[PDB]
Amino acid sequence: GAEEITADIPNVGEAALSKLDESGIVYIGAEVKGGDILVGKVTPKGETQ
Amino acid sequence: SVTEFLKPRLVDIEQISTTHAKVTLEPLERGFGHTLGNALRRILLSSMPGCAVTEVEIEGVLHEYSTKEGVQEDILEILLNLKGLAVRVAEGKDEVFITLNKSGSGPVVAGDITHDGDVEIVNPEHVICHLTSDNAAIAMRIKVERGRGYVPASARIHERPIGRLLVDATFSPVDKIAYSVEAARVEQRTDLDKLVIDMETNGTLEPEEAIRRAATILAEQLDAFVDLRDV
Amino acid sequence: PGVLKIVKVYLAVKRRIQPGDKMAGRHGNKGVISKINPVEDMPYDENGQP
Repeated sequence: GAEEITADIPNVGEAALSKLDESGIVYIGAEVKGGDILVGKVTPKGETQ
Repeated sequence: SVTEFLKPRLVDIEQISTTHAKVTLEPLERGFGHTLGNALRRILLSSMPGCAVTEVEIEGVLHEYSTKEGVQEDILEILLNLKGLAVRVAEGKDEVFITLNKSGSGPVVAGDITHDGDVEIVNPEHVICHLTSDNAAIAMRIKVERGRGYVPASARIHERPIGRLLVDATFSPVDKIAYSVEAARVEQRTDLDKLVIDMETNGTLEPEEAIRRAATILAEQLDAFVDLRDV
Repeated sequence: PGVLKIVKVYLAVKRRIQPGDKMAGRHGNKGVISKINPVEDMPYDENGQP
């Protein structure tokens, strides 16, 4: 499928989505540290055993 | 006698300017001038409390790496200028908010800050920014905190709304300390000495208060030796 | 080809001097900072300037 840029990131709480907007992109002026999400993206994955 | 020493006293305080003073301690026995001078210099240069700007909020500004219309300086340079603000906050308050609103062409200086009477600005001629247009306006909300030492913004423990700008804080008001030990003319003895401490500060801390605070720290740290035991 | 969207983010980092940084003059005198000394521990002149 097509990779989508969005704020709906599985297995990630609301703590890491504070600096993201509705479109899933960080705000301008956001103070960020290591491991913080800048642009949220989800890739479709196949069936996993 | 031999076993009893002469304790120094504060005999003179000379205020050359608002940011420069000389403090004279007399009498001092042989060698004690240098010992006390070095101890007081190391304590004064390292562990003096003060007040510093920590947070700035400027309307329409999201981060330091930007510009504002009608202002010649960048926000980074404005924060650097605010780092040099000499503020005295009344005892009992470790936190205060002051405001700076100014419109029209001209240098925006520290004397244009609105404070609630518990805050004293020591250097009203300190230039914070320049407004280069008649339509230009600036409105900042500055946070001043009491502290000791140097606390960078990164070292502060971690919500913070976007727009609030952290400023590295140098709380110590003491900038330069010198000391000299000269001869003292006391009664008939010639072995006594006189300690002169030259203090260059930002005007926030009084000389006598600084000397007593350094002496208090030294005495409190010496108490452990005065009561030597296994702890 | 195959690219649907690109998002580029620019980060400004303030780097302060620290042990391990390389400092030099204009005469080949290069070196690495070993220690950030307190002001009260540095050599000073008769006027108190370190």
